[PDB]
Formats: sequence, structure tokens, C-alpha cells
Amino acid sequence: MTVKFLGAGTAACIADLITFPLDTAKVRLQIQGESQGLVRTAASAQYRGVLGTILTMVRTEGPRSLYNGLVAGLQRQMSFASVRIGLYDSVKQFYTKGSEHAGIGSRLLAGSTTGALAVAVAQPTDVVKVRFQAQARAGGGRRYQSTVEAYKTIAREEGIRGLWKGTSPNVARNAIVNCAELVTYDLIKDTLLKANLMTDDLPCHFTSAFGAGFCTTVIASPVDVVKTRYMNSALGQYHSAGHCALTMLRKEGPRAFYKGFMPSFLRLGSWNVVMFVTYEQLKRALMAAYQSREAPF
Repeated sequence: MTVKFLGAGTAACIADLITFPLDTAKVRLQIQGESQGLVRTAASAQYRGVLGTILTMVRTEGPRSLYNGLVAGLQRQMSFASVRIGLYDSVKQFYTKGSEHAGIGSRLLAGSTTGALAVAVAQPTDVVKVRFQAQARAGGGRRYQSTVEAYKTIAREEGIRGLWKGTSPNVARNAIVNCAELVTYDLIKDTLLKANLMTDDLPCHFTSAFGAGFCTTVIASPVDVVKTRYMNSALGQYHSAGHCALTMLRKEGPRAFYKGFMPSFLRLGSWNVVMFVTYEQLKRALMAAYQSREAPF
């Protein structure tokens, strides 16, 4: 029997499949900071052709190479649903709690405090997975490396700071969305939430949302746009976020933002599909009252 957990359960499975091949395209689409000098002797060896690159990976190691690690990708997906067994109900009940006739500020403080606290317990899996994909050229040294082995060796040469590279901005990312969320969230409550679902015309409310849906996405786009600009560089003399603001005003007019934005746009098409799958469940749900009735009683 299906349910909300399993509906979500079906959700996590489809989204990463059509999205995993996406990462390989972004990195190739780079001037190749490798500059190993290999590029100048041969400035090609990999056309934009996305069909081309995916073909290249299997013949690189072998067919067993695509099915090797396959068990590791799922476990990625395995933990997301498991944590939502507690961190979902927990931050969620922390922000929508009845209350009395206010507490919007309280919710910011509860949400800001709890979320920051939550990253505290879980985080190492998220940092390693991006870094893990980056560790390239298969892997030699008789015994094949692993997650436990992978974390420690780069840490010896690179240190803690190497590791925090993503950790610090990730926390910042959480704050802005929530910050963005409270301003945004107010708007959803006003429509169709004046007294929570109080109409038999279910199809009517949905159509209102879609038209509404396109308008919200434009609001959604800005967090995505700023991220791509970064690509302009990597590593240097950037102490914290604030150094960018002083630097940006002095050099590189605000026009630089308008230019360079092809990756995010590409992200937007793929990113758009993931929201759609949740909508699909809403479109097609369970269908048996007696079955649903028996579970809660």
C-alpha cells in the first residue's frame, strides 16, 4: 500500500537518476583549471557533446565500472528518507506550531536556532559526497580506497580547513533560504489558507496554483543565479562573504552578474523537473478509503 512516506519514497528515487548525469556536464564545461599543460598540446579531446562523455566513462574502466559503486549511490538516497523520520517532523513542528496569534519572530528564532543545531549532528556525509565524486582517475594502490580511508589522507596534507571549505558556506545557504522562506511563506497563507481547505472544488484551487506557480519560480531563480557567477574563479584571497561585497563594488560592475549564467539556466530546466514529480503524486494518489481507514485505526 502506498502512503505519504512512500510517495516521497518514490520521489527520492526518480530525482537523482535523471540528475546524476548532470554533474559530469558542469565540470567538463570548464576551462580546465588543470592547466597541466596537456591542454595546450591538445586543446580538445571532449566536445560539448554530452552523449559523448557518458560513452567515455564505461570504456574507461569497464562495464563493471557502472555497476560498481551502484550500491554506494543508493545508500546516499537511503539516509535522506531515514533522517526525515525525525528531522522532518521536528523542524516542521517547530515552525508551524499553533501558538496563539503571533510568534512569527519566535519561529525565526526557533528555526534559526534549531536548524543550525541540526547541521551540527549531521554533515560529514554531505561534505564527503561532493568531494568523493571529485577524487578522480579511478583509484589505484592495490586495495581500493573507501569512505573512511578517503576522509583521512587528504586531511593529512590539506588539514581541517580544507574540509570546512564547503561546510561554512553550506550553513550560510541554509540561513538565506529560511530567511527567504519567511518572507515567501507569508504569501502562500493568504491564498487558499484563509481557513485551510474549505471548498469542494478541488480542481479549481489547483489551477489557481499553477498560474501562481510560474510567478513564484521567478522569485525562486535569484538564489540559483548568484551561485553560477562564482565559477568566474576558485580559491584566492577571500577571507569571508563580506570581502566579495567590497571587491564587487570597486571592480567588475553589476553587469558581470548579467553575463555568465548559462550553467544556472541549464540547472533551472533540470531543477524544474524535480518539483514536478512531487506534483505528480498530488495529481495521482492512493485510492481506497477502507484501506486508509484501517491504518490509523
